This record gives sequence, structure tokens and C-alpha cells, in this order.
Amino acid sequence: VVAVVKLQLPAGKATPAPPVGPALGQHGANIMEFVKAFNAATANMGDAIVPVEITIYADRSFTFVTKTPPASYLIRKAAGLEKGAHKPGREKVGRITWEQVLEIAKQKMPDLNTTDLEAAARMIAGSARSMGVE
Amino acid sequence: SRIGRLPIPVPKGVSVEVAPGRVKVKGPKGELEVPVSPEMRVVVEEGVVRVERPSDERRHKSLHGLTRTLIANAVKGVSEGYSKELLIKGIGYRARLVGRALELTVGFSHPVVVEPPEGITFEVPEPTRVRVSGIDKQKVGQVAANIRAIRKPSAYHEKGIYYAGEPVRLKPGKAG
Amino acid sequence: MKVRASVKRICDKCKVIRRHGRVYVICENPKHKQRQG
Amino acid sequence: RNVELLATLKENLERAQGSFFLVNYQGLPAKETHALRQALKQNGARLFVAKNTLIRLALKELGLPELDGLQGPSAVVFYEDPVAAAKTLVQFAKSNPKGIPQVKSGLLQGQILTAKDVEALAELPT
RNA sequence: CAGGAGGUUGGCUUAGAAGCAGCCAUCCUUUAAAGAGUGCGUAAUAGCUCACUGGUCGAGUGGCGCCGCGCCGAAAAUGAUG
Repeated sequence: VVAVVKLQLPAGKATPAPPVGPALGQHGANIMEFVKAFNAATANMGDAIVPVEITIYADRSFTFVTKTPPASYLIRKAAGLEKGAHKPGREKVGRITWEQVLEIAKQKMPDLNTTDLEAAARMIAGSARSMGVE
Repeated sequence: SRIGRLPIPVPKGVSVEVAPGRVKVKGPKGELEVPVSPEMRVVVEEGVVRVERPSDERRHKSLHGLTRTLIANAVKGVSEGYSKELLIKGIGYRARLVGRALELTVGFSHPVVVEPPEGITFEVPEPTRVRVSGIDKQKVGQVAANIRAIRKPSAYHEKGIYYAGEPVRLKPGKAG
Repeated sequence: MKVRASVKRICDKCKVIRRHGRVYVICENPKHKQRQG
Repeated sequence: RNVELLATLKENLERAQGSFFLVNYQGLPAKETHALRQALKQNGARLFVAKNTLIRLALKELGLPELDGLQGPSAVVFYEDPVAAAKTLVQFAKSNPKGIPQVKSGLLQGQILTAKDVEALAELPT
């Protein structure tokens, strides 16, 4: 009987210096240093907050896979998100071109709270404000 | 005592309160009276008890909730008793039971001993942990704080006699 | 910390008590332990 | 704040028909007993499925809605769950096992109405 | 007293915000009403209070446009007092 703890990695990177040290090492885990393993599943999918069933068995089954990133991020990421270096004020060509917002807010809408029939009409109110374009 | 008034269910013991000084409810061994104020004459009733007010002046509605809740806790303790429990951390120093008072090793270099009042309740069922019980409640707390008053706090470091439900803080010193 | 004014609460969870005449401010923080008497 | 609104709309979301019940399920974070409560849009379809007006506020607002006064849950928590909003025909069996196969005493129900009178609490679960 | 339904799971930083590290965000499902998620915080989390509530319970409770009277701010030099 091994209990699980809910987590989330970084998205895009693979290194697990602190992520695979005291964070998980506290409750219960096994072998670490998953550059080989996290590049095998991180690179092919994700700029957009990716969360997969984090299982801490014994690092026997290769990760890689990749779950469909969630709503706001996988709608709103491919603008660049370029600002933030200085101060927060939704600048840095944060214009996304709503047709591009539809083709990022496009087929990938499988798993959410009981439905989303179209995420480019009602979920854009969360996406655009959380990014910065009001 | 409430936004309205409250019933006070009564079991085991009886009541009385004829002297006027303080009404009473003792169980099997309980003879704890209460020194209740003048008028605000309480009503002796059936298996439930209620209480009054002549008006809504900020003397009478001040005395009202105290007049209820000083009888409502007197009726409870005389049949079973109250208790308060007391944890003690440290690097290896505990209390014992030489007579019916209790020792401790904290830095008097062997002995620390303190004597209980008439509500004597020493009971150890572990190795260092101790709990106090009895009939009263206003004097249980000050005895369970007079036990605390020897090496009470712990600032930088996990030491010290504690309570049970306290999350007491830490902060680093030299390094960490 | 006896200031003779400036008893304006600042820790956002403090609260003010009058007792025996004085005015005390009690937060859950030992930095703010004001009393104006 | 609330005076002319709230009820004038929670009672409209309760009086789409007359086949309501009561409900309560309470302790965790929001989306996965929104699994049960919002997949009342899976076992049903977006119904006011405990849209949760109040009680004592709904209890003297339901005279204005005139839904026969289904006053059973003046005890432990009332939802006044209006399962008649989309389809109250078989959703009770799906809503009982959503809280039955979970943590102990998950979804307690109170009163119920079988579209013309008040159904009993002992016969609402079965 | 009883309860806090997880797509709210970063944007730089992801070494880490999942309201509760350093920056504004002023949407939606749904129900005990919603927490654009106020506070204690460390390695994020872990959790706790209500700033929301249904329950519980039931009728004087949160501020003021202003006045009447009072309180702290107020320490001497032969023994005191209107």
C-alpha cells in the first residue's frame, strides 16, 4: 500500500535537482536524476502547463507519454508571452490574433469539468485575462 | 445566553439554590456551588432550566450570558470531571511520582517539585506525559498553567513543556 | 512599544482593546505590541 | 444586498417543475465532486441539481413559488435540490451512488417530491 | 460546534506560488456559495480560520452626515489638600 502525492514538474525542462530531491523524497520515492526520462516525454508535448498522473512506484516504467495540457494555457501560449522581464502590464506584443487563438483553441479540448464544446468563445475570457489582454 | 434564550438540560444531580448566594448541582461526589449575583432570580424548573432578564440594559444583558454559562459548566463537571492534558518535549528529561506531587529535571540540577491543591489528580501512563483532572474548571486551568510556569517558552529551538494544540513557532539562529 | 498616538492598526489582523483605562493593540505578531498610555 | 433578486431567480430555477429533493456534500477542493455535482450534466444535463438557494430563505421563498412546501429538512443541512430542471426520472439512483461509494456520509438527502405530492425520506433513497 | 466539490496547478520563476514568496489578473462550470481565492508559511506543497456560507440557529448585531458629557496625551525640587 503506497500512497500518492499530487505534484507538478516544470514544463519544458527536464532537470530535477530540487524537484526530485527533498520535495518527493520527503513523503516517499525511489531513484532520481531523470534527465534521460523527462526529456523523453517533456519535449514532444508542452509549453502550456502539462500535468500527468505522477506515480511514485520505483521508476521502472518509462514516463514520456504526455497528457493533453489544460485549458487556459493550451489556448493562450503561442503568442510568445514575451514580456515580464521588467514590469507587469500586458505588453510585449501580447496581441495574439483571435484566428490564431482559435487554431490554438482547436481540437485539443478533451478533459475538463464535464464538458467544453468550444473553448474559443467562453474559455477565452479566462485565457485572455489571465494572460493580460483584457 | 444566546441571541435568544437557551434551555439547560439537567441530569444525574439536582439543584436547589434556596440560599440565594449560589445555586448548586453535585453528582456522585460533586458539591461545587456557584457564587451567583443578586436579582436575575433564576427559576427552578423541570428537567430543563431557563433564565431571565427584566430589560435590555447594558448591565442586565451583560450579566445575562455569564449567569447562564456559569451554571451551564457547573452542571457538567460534577458527574464526570474536567481534564486538561499536558505534553512535554525535550532531549530526555521527564516527570515522576515520588509521593503524589511530581518531580522534574530541568536545571535545578536534580529536583523540581510542585504540590497540587485539594483537587489531586496526578496520573502518568507513558514516560513523561501528564494530565490534570478534577471537579472544577476555573482552578484546573491555573494549576495546569502553574505546571507550565517552569521552563515555559521555547524560542529558538524545540525544548520545553508545552500544551497539546499549540503550533509554536521557530526561527533560525546562527545558520540553517 | 509606547507611542502616544499612531495607534492605527497596521498588521491587518490586529485588534484594539480598552482595559483598565489604557488602549492596547494586539496582533498575532510580537513586532506590533502597541499601547498608548 | 439581496432583497428583490436572488429568490426571484433561485425560485425560478427551482420551479421549472415539481420533482425536487434535498442534498448536501461538502469537504475537499472544487472540481471532482464537481465530478458528481456537475456530472449531474452527465447523469443529467446542466440541471439546477442543488443550485442551492438556501434554507429558511428558500423555506419562506417557496411559498411565493407555491411548490407545495416540501419542508422535511429543517434538520441537518438542506440543499432543496431541484432535479426536475432537466430530467427527474432516473437521476436519483445515479446521485445516491455518487455519494454512497465515497467517504462516509457523503451525499445525504432530505425531502423529495414525486411531481404531485411530497415523497418520504425513507422511500426517496430506495 | 459542522463543512471547506479541483479544469482555478503560471505569465518571468519554473530551483519553486497549487489565494497564503517578489507583478497586475477584475471569467465559467457548479453548489453548503461561488472565494477576480484576505492571513500563518517553508523546499513548493502539507494543512488551519472565516474575511463566503445551508447546516447550527432564530430577532437587535457592523459603520456614520452630527451633536451632549467623559478617557490617554500631562514630570519636580521644605508636608499635604477644591
